[PDB]
Amino acid sequence: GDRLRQTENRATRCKVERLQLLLQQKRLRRKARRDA
Amino acid sequence: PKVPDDIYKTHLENNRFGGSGSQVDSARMNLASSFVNGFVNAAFGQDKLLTDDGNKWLYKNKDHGMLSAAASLGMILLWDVDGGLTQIDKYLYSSEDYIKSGALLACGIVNSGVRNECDPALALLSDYVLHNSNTMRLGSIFGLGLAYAGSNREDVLTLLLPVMGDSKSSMEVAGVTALACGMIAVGSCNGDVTSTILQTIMEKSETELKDTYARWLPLGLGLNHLG
Repeated sequence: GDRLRQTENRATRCKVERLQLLLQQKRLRRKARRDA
Repeated sequence: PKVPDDIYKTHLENNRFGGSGSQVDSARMNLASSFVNGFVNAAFGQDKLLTDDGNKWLYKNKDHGMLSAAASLGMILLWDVDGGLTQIDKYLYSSEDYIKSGALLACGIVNSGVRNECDPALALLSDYVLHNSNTMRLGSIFGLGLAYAGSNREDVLTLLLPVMGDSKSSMEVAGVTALACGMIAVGSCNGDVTSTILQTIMEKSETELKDTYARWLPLGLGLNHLG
């Protein structure tokens, strides 16, 4: 119950962090392409 | 941003019962306010109720009203996948299953209508598809369906389909999964989706089919075969 919820919260945190990183990379790549 | 009061314009109306007026369901009216705020501020990204202090407004609601109010945030942040997560994360980890399900649906809504290579909707909502909480199942299924409506994504479809046949799935979850599959495979005549829906319909009893939530399975098949 509580342990499962904590594990799910950690997994979602990690996934969100990875997603934000990937999106920042995508945004900067798009900006670089537009500048080019 | 426009708050619901601006739309309501109560002061114009003749305030005959400005004192001890009719006692309406305050929770229901708060839910109506949340829906109105979402609709009025849809796609703009700024809101004067959830953004300034969202926890207060959310806890103002009751039961599922919290789920709908949380999804309203994604409705507001529509088409802003990049900014959707940085705002919905606060509510993605909440002590209330209703709020977490609403955050899942909000992410799905935010991704709806736009396509990224990061597949944020899948990445976030593939975890809670089979979770033991039916409310979270509902939120995740509907979010995925709205995020990938009209896409015909085989990975998402194969992820979603077992939910219909899963034992620990209420009629509500079964119907919502049928709806999500229909939206994902609209105008595709998917053999997998049609076979799964037909098997699910046949597997149930007359008493179970008397439920109104079961009306969402034929709707799923029709959406699959639309046009």
